[PDB]
Amino acid sequence: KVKLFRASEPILSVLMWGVNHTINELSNVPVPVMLMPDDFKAYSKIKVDNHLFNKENLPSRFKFKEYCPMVFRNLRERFGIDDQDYQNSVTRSAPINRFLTTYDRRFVIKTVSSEDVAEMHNILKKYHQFIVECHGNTLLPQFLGMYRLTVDGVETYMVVTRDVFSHRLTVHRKYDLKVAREASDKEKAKDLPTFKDNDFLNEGQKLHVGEESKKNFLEKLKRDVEFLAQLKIMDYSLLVGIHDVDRAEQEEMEVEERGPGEFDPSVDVYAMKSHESSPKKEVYFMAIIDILTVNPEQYSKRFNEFMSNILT
Amino acid sequence: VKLFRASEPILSVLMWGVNHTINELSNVPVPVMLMPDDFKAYSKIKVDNHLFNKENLPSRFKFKEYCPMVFRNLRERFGIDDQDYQNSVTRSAPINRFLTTYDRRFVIKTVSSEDVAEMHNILKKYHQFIVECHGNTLLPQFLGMYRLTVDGVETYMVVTRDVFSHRLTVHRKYDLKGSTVAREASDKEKAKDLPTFKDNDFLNEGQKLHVGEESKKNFLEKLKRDVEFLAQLKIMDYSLLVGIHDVDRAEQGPGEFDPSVDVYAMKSHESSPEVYFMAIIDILTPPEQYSKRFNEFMSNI
Ligand SMILES: O=c1[nH]c(=O)c2ncn([C@@H]3O[C@H](COP(=O)(O)OP(=O)(O)OP(=O)(O)O)[C@@H](O)[C@H]3O)c2[nH]1
Ligand SMILES: O=c1[nH]c(=O)c2ncn([C@@H]3O[C@H](COP(=O)(O)OP(=O)(O)O)[C@@H](O)[C@H]3O)c2[nH]1
Repeated sequence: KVKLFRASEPILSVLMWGVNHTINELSNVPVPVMLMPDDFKAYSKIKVDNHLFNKENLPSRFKFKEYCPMVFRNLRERFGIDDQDYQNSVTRSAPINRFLTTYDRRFVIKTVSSEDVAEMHNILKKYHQFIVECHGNTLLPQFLGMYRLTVDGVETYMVVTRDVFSHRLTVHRKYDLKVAREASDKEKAKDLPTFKDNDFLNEGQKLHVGEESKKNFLEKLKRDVEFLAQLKIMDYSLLVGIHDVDRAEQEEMEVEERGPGEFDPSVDVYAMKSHESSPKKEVYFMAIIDILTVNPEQYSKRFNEFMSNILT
Repeated sequence: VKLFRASEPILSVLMWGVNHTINELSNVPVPVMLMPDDFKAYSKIKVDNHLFNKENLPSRFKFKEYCPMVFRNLRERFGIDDQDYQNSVTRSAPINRFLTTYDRRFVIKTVSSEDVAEMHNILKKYHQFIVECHGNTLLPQFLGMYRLTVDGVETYMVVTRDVFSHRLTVHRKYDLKGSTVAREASDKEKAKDLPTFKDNDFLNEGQKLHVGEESKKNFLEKLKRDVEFLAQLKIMDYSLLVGIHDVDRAEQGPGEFDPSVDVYAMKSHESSPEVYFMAIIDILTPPEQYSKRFNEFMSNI
């Protein structure tokens, strides 16, 4: 039953320890009827300074700060994430990959800059109200916690979201969509390339979701970009991922020698099946990302029209 | 949900800290042996949170546990499960600075730093003695030691197994020394509800003349081992605390107790008019002179 907090790096061990600690601490903190404004200004800091004790996996000295833990706890609730689920993805085994995901591919941990944290703060109340109003039906990143680790005297900022891709359905092509932007010829020769806009126009792929999925999605995307424009935020993106079900079968067969295209929308929340009339049987994952940074209203309109183009 | 609701804020931190350290420990494997560094180790944490969980806890405080591996092993060697210990400390605020846990099972005493340094000086030989006697001993049973810091004021504590029962109320109390010096109960101390009478007050009574047959011998052998060890460790000024329970007074099961829980407890011999509790106390202050005098006095009664 023992959490060893064994990782490859001490920052991952402290990360796992700190999530375990905060989730447990928070569990002794009652759930409030409503958030008060202090919850948006609060934090929890703890400093561990041990001696000749529990050195095997943790550093002997470190610090863990969790931002606005009441807000992020409520957000976890608003997103249908059980905190004990959350901690166990983080702590049952060391996350992997600064970009990290939890061992079970269910959550993403991105290290961020202090300015990112401050931006997160300036927006958090409007974000929480948006999350209330759209019941969590959104394409924006879904924030579950924000943390400052301190280890070796280096402070480290990290923000947790839901991974936009499925934890079960493997992703076969990736795109990051937002002037002419192309993926590096070096990146174009990587294993899973994060292909860009120009590469998509030259490939001319198109996602086939069928009117009903199309409509759900476009309505939430219009609301989201209007909301972002409202906070004067730019440089965000739409991450899109393709899972070709036939290939998933083939690769599972290769595995064998040495449901399919079914997924849980409760769990894989950005995911959509292809229209029943589709050429290839495919599953798509689509979300807005990178929301922590020539007009925001102009960019709103440009982004929205482009993303409106990519569907059927 | 543990609120850590207490009578005083330091009690809230005490409950928080025992809870925290024990949970932390549950994730530390139990080692084939204690190593020397465990007797020199400690765990310190500083909590400084802001607009958060302030309702019953302080926003800033610190908690140090001394030699937690050794003390965990002592809890085990004394047959205390950490989760029982944790629940006694944390399920409800302790009570009465001298404390017992809400359930009267464990004793929490504030101590001085000098006492703490003495404790460290003795811990290895003490632990080894507790090993050798399988825990069959009359000495105090140390279960944990901690330094609280709150508003910047540090506070030391040592937790032991309580001598009195968590169920049966105690009807007379005495604190015995055996000095050649004369120690009597204060007319002011005699003016408390449960007087801690000394030797002189105990000599004049017939229910105070205790009665026991075969158990007396093995009890005396264990008292001898303890006092010989203390004389050996250069400890003086220690005491024997004792309690009497007249079951008739309780009526006005009865006289039933679990010896697995109330370990210092003894039934009266059939040649009796009661149930008695007896242990050694005050042992953190550094002759064999005192050892022999003390042991001889306790040998007769
Ligand atoms: O708009 C905000 N509302 C807030 O409520 C808030 N709380 C923290 N921050 C940001 O925190 C980051 C560095 O960490 P921080 O300065 O908070 O650490 P700190 O206070 O312990 O000091 P030090 O340990 O680095 O010496 C910086 O981006 C601070 O602007 C906030 N920004
Ligand atoms: O929620 C998510 N689940 C994921 O699985 C995932 N995978 C990538 N991303 C984002 O894509 C960009 C990195 O692309 P990159 O080119 O590999 O890195 P960089 O741009 O620094 O060179 C950044 O926005 C990453 O946060 C993901 N977000």
